Amino acid sequence: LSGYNFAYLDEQTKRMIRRAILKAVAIPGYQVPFGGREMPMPYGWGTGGIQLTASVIGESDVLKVIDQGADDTTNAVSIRNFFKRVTGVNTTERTDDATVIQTRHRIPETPLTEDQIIIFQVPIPEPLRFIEPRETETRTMHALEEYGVMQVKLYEDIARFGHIATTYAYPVKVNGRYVMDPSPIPKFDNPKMDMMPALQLFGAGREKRIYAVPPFTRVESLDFDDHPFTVQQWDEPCAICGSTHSYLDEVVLDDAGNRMFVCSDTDYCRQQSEA
Amino acid sequence: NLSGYNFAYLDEQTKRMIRRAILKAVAIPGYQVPFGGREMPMPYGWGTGGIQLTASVIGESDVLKVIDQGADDTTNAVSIRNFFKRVTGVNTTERTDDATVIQTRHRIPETPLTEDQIIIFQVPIPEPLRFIEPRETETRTMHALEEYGVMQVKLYEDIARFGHIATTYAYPVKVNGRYVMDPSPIPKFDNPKMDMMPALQLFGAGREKRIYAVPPFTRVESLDFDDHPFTVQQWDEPCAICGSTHSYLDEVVLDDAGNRMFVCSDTDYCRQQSEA
Amino acid sequence: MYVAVKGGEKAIDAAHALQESRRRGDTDLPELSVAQIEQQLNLAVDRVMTEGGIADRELAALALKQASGDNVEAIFLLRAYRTTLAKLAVSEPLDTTGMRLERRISAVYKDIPGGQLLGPTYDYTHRLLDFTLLANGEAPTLTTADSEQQPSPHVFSLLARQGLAKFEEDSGAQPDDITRTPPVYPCSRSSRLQQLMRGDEGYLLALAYSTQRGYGRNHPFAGEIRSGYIDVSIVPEELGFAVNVGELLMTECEMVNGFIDPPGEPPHFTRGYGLVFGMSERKAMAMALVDRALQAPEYGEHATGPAQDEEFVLAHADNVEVAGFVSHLKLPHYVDFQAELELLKRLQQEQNH
Amino acid sequence: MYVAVKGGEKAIDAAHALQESRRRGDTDLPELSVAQIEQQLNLAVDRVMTEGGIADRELAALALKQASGDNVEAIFLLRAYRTTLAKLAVSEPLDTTGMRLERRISAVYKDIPGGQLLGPTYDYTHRLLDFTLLANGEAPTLTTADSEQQPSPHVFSLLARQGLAKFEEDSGAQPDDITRTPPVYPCSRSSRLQQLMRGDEGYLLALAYSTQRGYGRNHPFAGEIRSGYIDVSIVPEELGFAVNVGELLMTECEMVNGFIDPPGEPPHFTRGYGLVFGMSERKAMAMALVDRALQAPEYGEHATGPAQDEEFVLAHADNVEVAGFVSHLKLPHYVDFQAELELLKRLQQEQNH
Amino acid sequence: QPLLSVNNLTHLYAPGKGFSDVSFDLWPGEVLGIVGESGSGKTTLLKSISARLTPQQGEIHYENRSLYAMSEADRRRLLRTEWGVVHQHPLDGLRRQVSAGGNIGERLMATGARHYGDIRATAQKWLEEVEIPANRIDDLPTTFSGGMQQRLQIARNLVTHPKLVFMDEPTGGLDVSVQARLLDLLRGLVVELNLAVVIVTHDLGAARLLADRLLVMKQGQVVESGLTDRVLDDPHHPYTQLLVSSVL
Amino acid sequence: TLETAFMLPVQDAQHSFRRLLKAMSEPGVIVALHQLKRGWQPNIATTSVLLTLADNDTPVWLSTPLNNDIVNQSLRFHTNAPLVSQPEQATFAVTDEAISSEQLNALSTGTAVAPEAGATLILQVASLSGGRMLRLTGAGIAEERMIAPRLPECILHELTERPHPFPLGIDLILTCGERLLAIPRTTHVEVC
Amino acid sequence: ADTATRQHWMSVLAHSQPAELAARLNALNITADYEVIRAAETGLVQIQARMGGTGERFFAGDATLTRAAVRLTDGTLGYSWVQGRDKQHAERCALIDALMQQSRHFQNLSETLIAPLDADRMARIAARQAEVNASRVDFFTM
Ligand SMILES: [Zn+2]
Ligand SMILES: [Zn+2]
Ligand SMILES: [Zn+2]
Ligand SMILES: [Zn+2]
Repeated sequence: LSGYNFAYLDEQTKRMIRRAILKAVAIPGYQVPFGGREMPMPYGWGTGGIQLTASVIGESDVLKVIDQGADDTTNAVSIRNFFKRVTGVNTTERTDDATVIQTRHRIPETPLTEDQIIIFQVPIPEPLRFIEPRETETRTMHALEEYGVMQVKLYEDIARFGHIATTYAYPVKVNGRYVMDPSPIPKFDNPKMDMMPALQLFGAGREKRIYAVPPFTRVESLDFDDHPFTVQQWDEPCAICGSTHSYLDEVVLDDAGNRMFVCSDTDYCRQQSEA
Repeated sequence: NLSGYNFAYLDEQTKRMIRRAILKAVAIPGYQVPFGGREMPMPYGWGTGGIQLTASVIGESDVLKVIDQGADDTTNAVSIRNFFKRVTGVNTTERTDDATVIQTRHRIPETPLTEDQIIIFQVPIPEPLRFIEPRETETRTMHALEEYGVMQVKLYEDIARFGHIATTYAYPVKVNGRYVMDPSPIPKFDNPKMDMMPALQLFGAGREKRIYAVPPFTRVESLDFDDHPFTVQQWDEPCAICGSTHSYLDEVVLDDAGNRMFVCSDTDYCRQQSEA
Repeated sequence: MYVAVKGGEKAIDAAHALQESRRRGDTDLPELSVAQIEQQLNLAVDRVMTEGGIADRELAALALKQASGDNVEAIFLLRAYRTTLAKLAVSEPLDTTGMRLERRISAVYKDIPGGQLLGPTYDYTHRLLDFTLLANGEAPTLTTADSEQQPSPHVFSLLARQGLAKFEEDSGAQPDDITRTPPVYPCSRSSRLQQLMRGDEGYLLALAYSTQRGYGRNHPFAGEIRSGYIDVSIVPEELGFAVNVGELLMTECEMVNGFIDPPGEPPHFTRGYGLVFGMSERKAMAMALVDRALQAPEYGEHATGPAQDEEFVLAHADNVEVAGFVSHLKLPHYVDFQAELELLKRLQQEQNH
Repeated sequence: MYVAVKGGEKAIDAAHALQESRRRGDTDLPELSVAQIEQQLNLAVDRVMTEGGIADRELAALALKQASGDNVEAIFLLRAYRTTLAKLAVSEPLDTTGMRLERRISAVYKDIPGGQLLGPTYDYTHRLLDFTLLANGEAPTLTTADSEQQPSPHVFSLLARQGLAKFEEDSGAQPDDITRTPPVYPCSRSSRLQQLMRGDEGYLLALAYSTQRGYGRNHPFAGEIRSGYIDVSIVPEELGFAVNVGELLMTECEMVNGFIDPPGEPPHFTRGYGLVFGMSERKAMAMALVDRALQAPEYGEHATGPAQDEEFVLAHADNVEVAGFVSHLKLPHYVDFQAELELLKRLQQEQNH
Repeated sequence: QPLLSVNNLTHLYAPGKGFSDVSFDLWPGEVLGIVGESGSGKTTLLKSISARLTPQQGEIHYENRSLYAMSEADRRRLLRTEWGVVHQHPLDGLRRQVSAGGNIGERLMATGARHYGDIRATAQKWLEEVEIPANRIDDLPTTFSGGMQQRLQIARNLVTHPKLVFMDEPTGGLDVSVQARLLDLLRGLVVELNLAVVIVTHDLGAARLLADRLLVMKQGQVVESGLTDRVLDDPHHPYTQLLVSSVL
Repeated sequence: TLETAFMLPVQDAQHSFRRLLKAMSEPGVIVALHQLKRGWQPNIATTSVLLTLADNDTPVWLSTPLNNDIVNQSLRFHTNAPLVSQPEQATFAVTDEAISSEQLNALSTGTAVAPEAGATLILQVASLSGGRMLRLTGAGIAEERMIAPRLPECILHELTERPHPFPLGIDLILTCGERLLAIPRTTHVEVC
Repeated sequence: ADTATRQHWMSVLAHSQPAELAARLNALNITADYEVIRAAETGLVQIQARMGGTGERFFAGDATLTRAAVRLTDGTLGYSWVQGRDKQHAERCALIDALMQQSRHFQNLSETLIAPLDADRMARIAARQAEVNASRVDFFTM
């Protein structure tokens, strides 16, 4: 009732995005070009995720928008308010109660179930972009599956630091064929993508690329036998819920240096605290 | 001067800085002396360096002559002349002989210049090597070491590709036998007039912050090969007004049918010839 | 013991209220009208229309007012508004020869058929801050002359008839539409021109400046600059004939560039083209220069400077994308930075002795 | 026979009269005052002050009014006016640690000492054209809170206290002033920052965007964006002590960038800095990113993209120079083109007699 | 007396990387080859001796004149009038936007040829000397093949009759047939022109075919002075045997 | 106490600069700087040159014979230039016929990459006519100019031999009373 | 009066709005014959910042600055350097600086003019800060 078309997108744009989504699902990991439009949010602020959600969201869907894992983050609040205005759908902060989840840099700690769709917001939908800035070159690299340069960069990082310098947006091989980067999620979240029961959609509006991982697909982070894939670790538990299995974030309380670590996933923190 | 601006619009500090730069340039003919140019009312590219030079040299008793494309009435020429009348009040003349300071853009007057006359040039690109070596960090050293091989290479490449030198204006010239210098983008028809001229020549690039000079009676030789000697522009038609065959002509399209007339670029010279 | 409070929406609302109050400014001064911006800030409006994609002066002025004068924000507002509107028709190709000129200048000839029509322009003005504008005055009455526009042929028509340049032939190729499909490099000249017209004025100006300073020179001459009103026509489905729907104020720049010597024909000048809305020349000039620069593959030229690199030039030309992505860093990134801190703290501890 | 006539002076007079009449617009609408522009178009005035070199809001608004809203022309007007004024004093170094905050955000931490002060910003607004602005509206009523300013240390102070970042230590080096002497590449960081501050917003934004896209990656994080009023102090000769002259609305941006591993010392984050007049953040963020990119020689990083090329980046960064030389092509150039035509006609006659 | 005397040249930009305590002498007309592992730092030695990298310590003495004692202008002139440098990648030593004739004649013009006919005739003569067809003198380097680009680079450096040419593995990236033919051409030029050649290669086959005396470097220092068919067939010091066996 | 300066600083500075430019662009030509009626003893020409060129950006070194306290105060007050003690730091070196060879060799001659960074020597001579005859040729002279200034031996050696090759060198400004003479670094001088 | 207090009233005058200062002085109706030794002059003050907030100095533009000086009959000199372009404001500030150095006027003005001006500026700052703090983001409590 906002005066715009449902989900704010005209029908032909929705059809184009839906055809792109189907193609992406048919080719897990491939970045499908799509003619994205300019949304009320600026480019780089989640336009791709917004367009994907508008293309998939329906009247009966329950939407959960989270930023940095928190539902109350400024960008999450803005996007959720926009979707409430242009669709009027029900919104939730509980992962298990959401049928569609739009997330910016986290995979919820709560495992996802069947029939759930998680939309990822991707700034750079190209794992090789920081290696080879040219799209004309990375495109052929993907076409021929010549990913040796990624291994070269990983080995250079090991040589320079003794560790993989990459800590988020860690590249992952999908279905044994495509190296893609997920959203800029930590290495902590990469394991959650393997054999997930929920369809995963990744959209980059600024770069105009849509790709996806169907449910129950192999997503293996790139690593070596000598350097097994590690995950972020902390010596502290959550200062609120006391959980030791969640991605913690640092909160500086005063200039003196006092700080507290709290679960990034606020819904999971609330669930743990109420237990 | 009653405009509320300091005489010549420039504060004495900037005028002193430009004067020191001018003296250093005169002491080192052909060398581009960096100077701290300021922003004049006229935009960069529109002759601010020449404006600053003339403001630094112009005096109360001087007679200024501003020509753009060799014509006194060119829009930019009249704009600059109006600015200098406003902020200086000096006398302005369209006759080359009467002028004491001449600020020219892209042309040298046909009438030979006498002594005690200063001709100031507006150069957009003061570096002759800029289009061969775009980086200043490189061309500065190339000038320091007198490594002007690339200029001859470019001329050779032009000859090989077309059979003739492809540079038609802003033709590089070796001044005093040491420094290769880029004159204003004057036609190569004008380089001969720069050799052993009795008048001081000043070139100022305001945007590029460079000042260089050619003192009177200095050797200026256009680069060329022995078997491909330096030449000048030629026209079959004389001036359509004064009927002069020794002046740089410019083309005027009278109508879309293709009718055209060639007239002297130097309007003052054309006026002098016609009245004879 | 801490507890997570919910204070994002209230902060957002307060920030937006503060921004709106600041935009309104002091309430003693009357709120400036959109018509006032459209009439008296016409050059900003021209830039906003050109880079926003809609040639509606009122909408561009409204975007400027809503954006507090920020050109980037206004451009994004107009571009976002484009999405909502539906495409009713596609105009017949513009015939710039019928332009009702307000300004026509050629830098390649002293005089041309139709003359050097300076028209409204800041050129040849002494850029001295006019303090009489602090208190409103009255504009001087305009002098007049003969009210007839003598024929004004394009300068490149004159050059081509002489054989010095080549006519731009229409091969019937369907124009590319980046607005419909994402750009794919290498790009056809139609898509390149469409992207350039939507590109940022400052970026294109810097690239053209770099080309003019030797980073892949193209030896440009301002062959002709035209600003005037071009009629717009469409052929509706329900009517079998073209109908004239109005006229747009547009600026067209055609640049003579360095001549080539094709192997099997006489040497001729190369050309570049730029076309914008309003009376902002420099954007059109930069468009033409960068258009010629990006023509390097067609002429088999080596990409010397960055302005000749098509992917680099066009991937960063879009003002909306550039601004949005540079601004995305204001968003919270403490998850990624926490990952980086974890890695760094370990690397430091490994070499702590 | 033809006879030459004088028409340049009257032509330019008529053109300037036409431009002034166009700037005034429809005489029915009241002429918008400079106060309205500096109040309600504040974001344009911010860019004009930053790139014009003078931090006077009224002068920037006057330049905008005289320039018909054209940002480039207004910037050139302000910069030219700068030449007229005299340098009465040189301020003591600004102490951003003591600014009256109007906006303070950090992307590196969820919460920081002093909180996340969003302040007046357009962030998180849905960019939908507000057609209600086509008619006069009512001033919104601003909610309030406690008036105390919480202690707000710099985020890099916190990082350095942990040893993750390196303190910016002052060696007493005399800053390089490019307004006094022309730049001499390679430029020291002080002159690089001075040039970046007065650089084109669009060009710097494009270069920063290119770095973010892989052309010279530096891994930036918006460590601290901080807009507010900074007190300005001088030390006159008449009085030997320091006197506070006023305050300026400044925006300061500090980026955290990819950490390095210097030999001997433990690894630490590299940083970038930007500082602008007014509330426009994106210029400060672009300045910080380009500054970090240009810091490559100190860290011995191979220049991967043009944003890391000091010569190329800084040579084409200035609005006044870039705009002036692109628009110079509009000046008569028929002598040079006549030379080119002579050569080309000779070549054509030779190849095809 | 030896044309290039190297005395205890050391330079290590990074721990181990680089070279140290390198000393030897070179006489006119003899080809000296350098063989070592990629990390041996031989290439850094080549830059240091070829008036490009300033050593941390040591002394070079071209003719009877300390190399680095010369003014920047003097050594810059030397590198373009009497010395030659043949980079591995031809585009590094060739001006890409300049036709082959221009690339060859740039040295002559830098000396002040000032005659198009003579310059073009000399360029054609040198193009013939290196087997490149003379019909494509006006062509430009990017339109040539790798072997042709290499040949053009040697022609460019030899146009001035240099008395000493350094060669940083120019055969890298070339086919066995092309490499062998190019090496045969190099032998012909070296014997015909009494000019010393300092060739750095990562393989022993090229050194065997071209070099006269051989030096071996390991981890940034000289291992053992050698000689063709002696070190190749009779590797004394164990790393020499390891290298030859690795090739075998 | 402080010495007076140009009555009309702008017009007088412009006139003096034009005279100095005439002298420098045409070596061997003697010009008169008549705008200043009394030099800061110790002459008029030197004072005019310093007042029309020297400023805060140009360090000035005065030789001991000319290094008076009153003139130092006058330079500080009017030109505002910094007065250095060593010739190496001097953009403008002022001295008389007592200049020593070491002092002359200490002056900055610039660098091949920036020859304008050197120093300009203003030498005060007893007279501009009467000394060893000198022949000047090069830029600024049509055929040849014959000048006989009375100047020290070290300066003659510097001019005739030019130990520092072009573009390096020092531009010489001989002064006597209100009359001035200029020899740029690009002028070929030869005894008789 | 020590330099600290003089710095204080000079800062108070500089930060005061020209209109309110003029109104205050007209209301006070203070008579003091004086001569302007240096007429109000407008120029630039070169803004100098520290890279990183605490590092090396660098020039960060310029700001308009109006300076004025006044001499009273007795001989006291007042100076003012106010950011902006209002010559009248600078002259008024210089006059008040001169007056504050006289015991006959210091005590009266410090309580009737300087203190009210400082209080008004502090009230404006507090009001603005109160309305700006409403945009602070809250995350945790207690
Ligand atoms: Zn991000
Ligand atoms: Zn928790
Ligand atoms: Zn030009
Ligand atoms: Zn004529």
